[PDB]
Amino acid sequence: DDRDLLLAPKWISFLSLSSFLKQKLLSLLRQIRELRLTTTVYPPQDKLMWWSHCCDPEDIKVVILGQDPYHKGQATGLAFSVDPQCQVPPSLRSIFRELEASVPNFSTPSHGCLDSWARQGVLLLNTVLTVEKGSHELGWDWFTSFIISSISSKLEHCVFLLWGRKAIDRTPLINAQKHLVLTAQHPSPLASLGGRHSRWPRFQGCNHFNLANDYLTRHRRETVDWGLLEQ
DNA sequence: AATGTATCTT
DNA sequence: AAGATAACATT
Repeated sequence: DDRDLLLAPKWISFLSLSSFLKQKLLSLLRQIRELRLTTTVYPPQDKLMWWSHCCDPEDIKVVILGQDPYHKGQATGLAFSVDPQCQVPPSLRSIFRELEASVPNFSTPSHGCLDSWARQGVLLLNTVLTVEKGSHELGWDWFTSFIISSISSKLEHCVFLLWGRKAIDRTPLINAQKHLVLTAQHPSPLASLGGRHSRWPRFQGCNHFNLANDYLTRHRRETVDWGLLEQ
């Protein structure tokens, strides 16, 4: 039963996975369950497909693609988002800094819960959906690729924000003639250390948020109100 | 000043 | 698979 695939029903329908692939996903989830007896995996099993519960597949406006979940216990299942009682991590600080600098009426919030963006059509996905406490480069690759390939062919006029070189590698999956693809180095401060001589654009000054909104406005779609967050 | 978060090259 | 890099906001 599709209950074991942990995906929200709208997604289980949209993606329309084959029997073969449903068994490949079920085997991976059972492998992660086994791993949890030994080591600690983030996020918890229940919160793996959290991004699928917030965001409806047909409603997607922007696709933000990260590297992998946070590894200090703050991963929520929705990429780069933290719990409202939880302290905003460095990566999320950099995102809020670029929003402050670019978006006109934006003001950085006290809380880091991006649930509001998902309800607005922002898919916060990572290339790998799990992490060992304190890397799972494991076998998620195929599924996150399947999601991107599925969004790119089924939906029209979406924006794909790729951050870091693990995200950038997904570039050939997106149909450039149908959607907008914007690439930048990862928001993490460590991305300013490695890749100081990088040919890829720096996250600081990338202006992805306004650029995405201009594309949506141009294609007569509703914009993302980035500033619509707690406080 | 010390600390805690990728990218590239081998 | 793993080590050098010497960024930078926050503490």
